Amino acid sequence: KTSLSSPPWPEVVLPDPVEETRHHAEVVKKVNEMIVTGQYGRLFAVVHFAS
Amino acid sequence: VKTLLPVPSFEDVSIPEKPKLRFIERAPLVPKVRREPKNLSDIRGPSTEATEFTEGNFAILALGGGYLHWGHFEMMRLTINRSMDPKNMFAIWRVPAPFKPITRKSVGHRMGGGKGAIDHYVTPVKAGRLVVEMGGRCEFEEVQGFLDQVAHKLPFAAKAVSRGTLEKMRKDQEERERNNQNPWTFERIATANMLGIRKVLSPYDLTHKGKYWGKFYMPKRV
Amino acid sequence: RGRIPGRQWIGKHRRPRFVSLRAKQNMIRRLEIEAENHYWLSM
Amino acid sequence: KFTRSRIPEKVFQASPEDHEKYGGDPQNPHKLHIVTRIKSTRRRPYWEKDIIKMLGLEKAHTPQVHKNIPSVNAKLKVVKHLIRIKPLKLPQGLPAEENMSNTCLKSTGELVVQWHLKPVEQ
Amino acid sequence: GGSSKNLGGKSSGRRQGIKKMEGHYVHAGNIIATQRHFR
Amino acid sequence: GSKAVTRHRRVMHFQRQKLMAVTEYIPPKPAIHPSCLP
Amino acid sequence: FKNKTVLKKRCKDCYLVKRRGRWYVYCKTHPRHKQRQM
RNA sequence: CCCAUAGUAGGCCUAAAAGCAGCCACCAAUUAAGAAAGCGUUCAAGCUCAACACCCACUACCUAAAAAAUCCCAAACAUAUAA
RNA sequence: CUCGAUGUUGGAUCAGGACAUCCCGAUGGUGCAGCCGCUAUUAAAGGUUCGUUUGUUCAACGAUUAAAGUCCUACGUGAUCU
Ligand SMILES: [K+]
Ligand SMILES: [K+]
Ligand SMILES: [K+]
Ligand SMILES: [K+]
Ligand SMILES: [K+]
Ligand SMILES: [Mg+2]
Ligand SMILES: [Mg+2]
Ligand SMILES: [Mg+2]
Ligand SMILES: [Mg+2]
Ligand SMILES: [Mg+2]
Ligand SMILES: [Mg+2]
Ligand SMILES: [Mg+2]
Ligand SMILES: [Mg+2]
Ligand SMILES: [Mg+2]
Ligand SMILES: [Mg+2]
Ligand SMILES: [Mg+2]
Ligand SMILES: [Mg+2]
Ligand SMILES: [Mg+2]
Ligand SMILES: [Mg+2]
Ligand SMILES: [Mg+2]
Ligand SMILES: [Mg+2]
Ligand SMILES: [Zn+2]
Repeated sequence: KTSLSSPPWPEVVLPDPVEETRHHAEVVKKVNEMIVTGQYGRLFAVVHFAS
Repeated sequence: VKTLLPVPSFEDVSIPEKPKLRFIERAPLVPKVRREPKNLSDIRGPSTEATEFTEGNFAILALGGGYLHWGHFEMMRLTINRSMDPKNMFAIWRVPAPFKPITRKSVGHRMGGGKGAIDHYVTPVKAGRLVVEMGGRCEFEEVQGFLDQVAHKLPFAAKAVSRGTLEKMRKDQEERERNNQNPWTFERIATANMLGIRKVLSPYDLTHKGKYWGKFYMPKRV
Repeated sequence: RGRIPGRQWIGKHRRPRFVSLRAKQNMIRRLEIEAENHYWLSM
Repeated sequence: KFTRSRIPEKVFQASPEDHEKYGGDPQNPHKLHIVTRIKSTRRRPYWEKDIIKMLGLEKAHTPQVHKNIPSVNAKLKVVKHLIRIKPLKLPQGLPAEENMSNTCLKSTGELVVQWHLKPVEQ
Repeated sequence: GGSSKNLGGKSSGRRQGIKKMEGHYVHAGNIIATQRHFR
Repeated sequence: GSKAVTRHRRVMHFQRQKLMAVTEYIPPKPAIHPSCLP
Repeated sequence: FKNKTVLKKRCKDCYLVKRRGRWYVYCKTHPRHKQRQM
């Protein structure tokens, strides 16, 4: 171990794709249920119009 | 038991009758009347004459172009004739005597009024030419001392060489060109006129290949 | 102090211009395009 | 003096290594070039200016199609430093009368004959 | 001051040379080339 | 202007300066320094 | 001390030393040999 | 770094020439040391180098600076993954 | 650059600046005994004269001084003068 033995940034371990695919489905279902049940107030949107 | 080694024998070498360097005259035998242009391309680019050894084994290599006047020849002659052993050494001239006339106008005169009068003569020299060649019953370390001293006083970049060092110098340059890891070279770009680069180059750059700039030679350029 | 004689970018004595890293990369980028142009003009 | 530049023919002889790098087939040469001007004619000799006009490359970054033939290539070589040359690729063949109006030239050089503007169901 | 000792030498070009190159069509009488010596 | 051959090293056109910079000899670098191997 | 662009030892007793950021030639036997890097 | 005896001051020249003003030779004693490579002495002495011994100095053998006149002149920074 | 004008020598007045230092300071070398010198490094805080002939800057000469430095500043400076 030295000041230059390893990079300065911390090591990042990304989630398992199989496990994350299941977590993603849960998040999407939760947000979809909020839409069905109307758990939102004022909305905003970014629209492309006239270039 | 310090291991001794054989020594080269120079018994087979012959010494001329006038080993010392002959005298060079300021101007040629018959004075010239026709005035000449500068013709500065006589010191520009690689040399195509007096690039190889003829009789001796050691010489002074020119690493740049320039003009030699009488003052230079006297410095070379006296310095060499004094430092050399006439019995075991000999020297010869590899450059002709000053022949190119150099005109010059009188002090205080304005531009115009024709051309100046012949003042002195010079010998044009190109890069890669041998100026003085030595040889005889001597090693390189012996002549290299006073030969480098002379090379430093010349108007161009010079250096003492030998049949071996000169050969190695040339083979080392070829090795650099072969193992060069840069995929872009001056030759490839210039000859193909890539990027329209020939708009800032010279027609001579097709043959010099970036190793020459005016009278200066760059050995580190591949 | 540090004057350049006459005008900066002309004449005998000039302000020295140096080649930056990105100036080099710019040239190499266009050398690669032209090298490929050579290839497609060969057939 | 500055003059027109004669390019040695060796410059336009591709080596086996080049074919690997760029992926062309010497035995099946591409028929049509895609040519785009990526350099200005300002500060270039007039003869180069003249050829850029002849090839329809006055507007930069505008692809033009030209025949891959010696005469055209001769012009392209004079201005090779001002343009980018790529082969026109026809993955679904030449456009027909039915699909003339549904073509798009992609950045890869492939001229596709169907342009749905839809995501790929695959 | 001083003066140059070279006088003359101000002749204009003769405009000599080939007028009809290889393959050109000529009518009878047309000059094909002009020359100072037999080239 | 100055002549093609000068006593001083003439300044180069910037495009030529860049040309020289881009075409400098690059020596072959070994993966492992040879002094670090038997 | 004489300023010199090229420092040269003039006798066996001369010894090169770098002090205050520049090279010096010192000689105890012949103090006249003392040289300073210029 | 260490260390140095000897045919012999070799012959000739020279007032003198003793390794070292010049000319010729450049052989040999001692395990080892050039009829001497650089200083030195009027000539000699005297101090080194090439020798032996000791012993892994186990070298690099590519290079050289600076000053003007109103007042230096952006501020700064060697570390977070091209764009 | 300036001729619908950027006033041309030397002096007077007041000087700003550079150091390649004439004097004063601190140092190395010397064919430096000492006293005097010669030479180089460092130092620009302070100082660096008055007269005879000459329009002169210079030059020569007289008497001094620790020393009578070299230069730049539109050959500093005439809306300050001569
Ligand atoms: K020289
Ligand atoms: K200039
Ligand atoms: K003797
Ligand atoms: K005027
Ligand atoms: K008077
Ligand atoms: Mg200016
Ligand atoms: Mg004529
Ligand atoms: Mg005419
Ligand atoms: Mg010219
Ligand atoms: Mg003896
Ligand atoms: Mg005797
Ligand atoms: Mg003798
Ligand atoms: Mg003697
Ligand atoms: Mg013996
Ligand atoms: Mg020894
Ligand atoms: Mg006015
Ligand atoms: Mg003052
Ligand atoms: Mg000073
Ligand atoms: Mg004035
Ligand atoms: Mg008035
Ligand atoms: Mg005024
Ligand atoms: Zn000494």
